[PDB]
Amino acid sequence: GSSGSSGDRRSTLHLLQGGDEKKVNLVLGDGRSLGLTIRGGAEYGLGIYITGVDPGSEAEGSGLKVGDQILEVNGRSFLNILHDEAVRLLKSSRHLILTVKDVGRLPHARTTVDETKWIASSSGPSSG
Repeated sequence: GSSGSSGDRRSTLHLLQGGDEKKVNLVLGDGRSLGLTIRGGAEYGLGIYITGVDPGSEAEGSGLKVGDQILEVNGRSFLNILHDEAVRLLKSSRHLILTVKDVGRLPHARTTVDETKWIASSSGPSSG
């Protein structure tokens, strides 16, 4: 492309699309953090979501917002992780690879993809 495009020539560069998963890799230094107000935990029995974003954090720049659901971090299952452990574990490791999913894109659909539009099998007659 020219200014970083994809559908300018035909596709530009390759990319895999398998699921609505998103790996957010962040690199911290000395005294850094994500600044994300996560909620839920194993103690209560709720997943690891986000309901707060710091104005100028590492998670904000990457593209993290409220509503997102953190699946795993640093190769660790964040499905049954304690609340205090999830808040500390995130502000402890250097390379934080938050793998969240797109929770909130489409309002409600069912059939928004079909080039052939329902195929037809089992045929014979072709006169009239």
